[PDB]
Amino acid sequence: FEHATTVPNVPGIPYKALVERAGYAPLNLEITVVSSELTPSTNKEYVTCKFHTVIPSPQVKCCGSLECKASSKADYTCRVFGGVYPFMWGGAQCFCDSENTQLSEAYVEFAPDCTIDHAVALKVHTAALKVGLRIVYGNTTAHLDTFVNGVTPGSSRDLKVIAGPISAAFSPFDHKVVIRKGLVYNYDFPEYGAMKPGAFGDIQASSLDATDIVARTDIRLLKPSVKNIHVPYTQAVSGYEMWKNNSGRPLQETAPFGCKIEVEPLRASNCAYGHIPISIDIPDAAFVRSSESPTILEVSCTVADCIYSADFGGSLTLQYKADREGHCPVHSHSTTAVLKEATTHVTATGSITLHFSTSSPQANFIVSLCGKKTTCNAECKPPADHIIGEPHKVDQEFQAAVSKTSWNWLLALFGGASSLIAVGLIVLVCSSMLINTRR
Amino acid sequence: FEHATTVPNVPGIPYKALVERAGYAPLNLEITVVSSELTPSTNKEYVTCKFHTVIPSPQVKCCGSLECKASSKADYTCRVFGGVYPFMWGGAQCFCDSENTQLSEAYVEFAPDCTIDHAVALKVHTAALKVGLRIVYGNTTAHLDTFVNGVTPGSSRDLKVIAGPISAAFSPFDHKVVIRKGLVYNYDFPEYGAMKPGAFGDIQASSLDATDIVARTDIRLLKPSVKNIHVPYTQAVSGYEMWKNNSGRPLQETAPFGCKIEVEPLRASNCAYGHIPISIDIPDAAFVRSSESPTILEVSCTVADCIYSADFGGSLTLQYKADREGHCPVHSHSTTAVLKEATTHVTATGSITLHFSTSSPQANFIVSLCGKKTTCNAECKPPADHIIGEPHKVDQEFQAAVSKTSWNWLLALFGGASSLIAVGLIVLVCSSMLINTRR
Amino acid sequence: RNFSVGREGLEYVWGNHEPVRVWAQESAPGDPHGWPHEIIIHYYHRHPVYTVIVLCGVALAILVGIASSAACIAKARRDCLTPYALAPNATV
Repeated sequence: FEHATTVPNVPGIPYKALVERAGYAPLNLEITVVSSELTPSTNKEYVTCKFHTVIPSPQVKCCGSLECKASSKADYTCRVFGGVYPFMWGGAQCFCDSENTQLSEAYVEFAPDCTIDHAVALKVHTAALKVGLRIVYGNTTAHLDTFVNGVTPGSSRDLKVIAGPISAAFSPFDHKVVIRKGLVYNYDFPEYGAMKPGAFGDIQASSLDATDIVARTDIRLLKPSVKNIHVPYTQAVSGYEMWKNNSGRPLQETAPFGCKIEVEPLRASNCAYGHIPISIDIPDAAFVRSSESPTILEVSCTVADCIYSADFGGSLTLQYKADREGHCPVHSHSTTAVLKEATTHVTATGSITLHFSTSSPQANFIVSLCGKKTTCNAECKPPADHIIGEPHKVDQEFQAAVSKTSWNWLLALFGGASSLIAVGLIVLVCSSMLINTRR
Repeated sequence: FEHATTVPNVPGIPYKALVERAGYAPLNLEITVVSSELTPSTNKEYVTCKFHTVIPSPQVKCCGSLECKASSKADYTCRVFGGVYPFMWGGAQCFCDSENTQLSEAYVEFAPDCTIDHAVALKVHTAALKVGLRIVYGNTTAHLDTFVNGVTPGSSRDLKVIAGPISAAFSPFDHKVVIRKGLVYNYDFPEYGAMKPGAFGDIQASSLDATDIVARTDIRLLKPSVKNIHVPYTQAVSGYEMWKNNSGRPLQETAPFGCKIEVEPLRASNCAYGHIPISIDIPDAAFVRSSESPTILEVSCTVADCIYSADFGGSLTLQYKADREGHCPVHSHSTTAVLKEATTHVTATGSITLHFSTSSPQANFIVSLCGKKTTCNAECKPPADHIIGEPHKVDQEFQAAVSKTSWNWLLALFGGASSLIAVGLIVLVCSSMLINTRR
Repeated sequence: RNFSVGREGLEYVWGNHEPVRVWAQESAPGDPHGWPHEIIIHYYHRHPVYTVIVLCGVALAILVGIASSAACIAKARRDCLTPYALAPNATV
């Protein structure tokens, strides 16, 4: 037999539901998302890092021409200059007094440290949320992992868990991101081949070991304007490093919904957003016939003092009368309240005390024991502590957040107003009747 | 001098423009897409192929109980049977005939031939076009490859060019595509970890040799029911093989716009779709002040026997009066027609023979010989050649597809229709005035 | 085998040969410079729907022009005659 329920997409929170297998005694079902793994689809665009300018040893044909031929190196920008008459440490270094042409060369490659200091830009799209589930139900507990696409069954043991799609489409990563040393930054990096001199993407390649390097750096070579041989040149400050100095802060401190961003592969861990549809086929052998389980003839709810808060600040008690001892399930059918306990070893007769949490000051919810239903009605107070170390175990509905008394006052004031317009209609009728009754 | 023009995205088609930079003698500019490589954001999901089922040497416990265990192998499935008493060629293989238990084990792995026959599921979010452009300007000729995005500067040492973005949002590939033996098919393949028994993606893994293979095959084991030791099993037919047998035609034979699809990497090529916004920085060393170029005082168009066709069915002799002999560029400014040649040697006086193609039924196109402009006009005939193996060199537009000699007829018809009611209105207004003014 | 192809052209692959590409001219019956009916037939074979919509629009505009002009002129003449149709012995 299969069951299905929506589940709040919040990590660590144990969601709880009751499966009402018809003639079988109900069974508790706590759905607990151990962790979430929103994996974006990604492709490497290019590797980049601090370009290491390489100016190869100059070439000189002291009495003739030199070709300014092309080469495949990144931003290969060689130029030829005459009258160089360069001096080396040993002295003059050319055949001719005047017609000495000199070839100056410059290109760039990844610095040696780039093997670690590099960053990779990646386009990312259509992120799919993976999740780790731990399911506990009756005397049985199981753990599972599933891609929440609404199609794949991440089945394990006997649980035919199927999950998704996500109630809201979301990704923390924008379609352009850059990964560095495990950090990541959303950044509209320039496209492959779009190297801009002095900005991120100054030098680019498909792999850091690759010779297929393309770059733009505004490298320009000046005349050897000194007697000592030299190759004076200038260029834009490594755009990669310039970016680093002003990169903005990473997504680990910018991703919403508290999702902790992680790399290798780039993925978002523990995201908390929307809700997860869940369906679970369970082997009927996990349930029991209603005659085998105990069942309660009579039950009533008396709520103790309670606090509406993220934690189990509420406490309630139930008197019960049962046919026999055994583990009855206990659950709240109302969405605005969840019980801490999920099972009770019911006696033939007695009472149980249960802890619960609620977001509505009106503790107005229907508790169930062994499938029987009991209404609870109490006024919870606000907690004395403004901030606590635990997320709210339940959402809130504004229609449910109005207190029984505040709701009565509102409906009494609008009732008054509506009674005055009703009196209006009454008198507007009777004013016609005054004429028509004695015409 | 920087110049920019739109260019029809068609490979091999000669597109021609004249850079009328009036401070210098006009220069011919012919731009032709020599090739294109529409290369989308290909990312691997999983490899797949005909899974080789492995039913390993079964386990038996001649006098004891056996248990099933979980395993990392894909779709790993086990069953246990008692009272099995299996035989082998030597005879009975156990001493007990009652509690003798047999563990049957089955799982899957990629067949050895999958190293070649493997299919791979590729997701492709969008294509970043890259076009190889051949450029000729003046006496010079050049080639360069530019990513069509309108941002990256492609360079040919001399020329620099920026092209893109393509006006059309075209992509031949669907979001989901699968490669096979260099063939490719757009297909609704299931995501990683999602497997449908007997359909494409029955077995899936990140690599053809990855140990973390995952699969679903509905493999189920029957009870061993014969003397000879056996592990009778049944399964869904391989979903990969089934898909292959009903794969439909590959995208190589289905992409529109004449796109040719290639593998390694997956790429579209020669796609004739939309137009390319192109801008070019023709080096000023390529021009001369108008005074240094030959120039003509008078020019005249003698178009005759022109045939509007994809090939150069139009031809004319262009008579001219010129200042000096030399080469002069020639171009058809109006997009409705394109000349075959772009420059010709010119004398001090004579006529130049020319050829052209047009889609309009008449030669009503503006033509210029290196400066001065004239408009041709003669009517062009359609050829009997309904089909030819050469692509059209001009679009067709309803702004001028109607012949002027027939358009004048349509205008005369609307003239009659409108003039009738015009006369009617005039006569009504006149009579209205007569009733009040000549009364 | 019959295959349609327009100005965009068509590619056919046969056997293991290289693909063959072909493109269609706007070749059709009639003549875009001939008699008006030769014009209409030529454009019809070039673009049936556009030719039909153009010819029907022209014919309808002509019919509306005729009907409206006749109504205008005959009504104006009728009301112009009206004073003389009424008045006997008046200027005919």
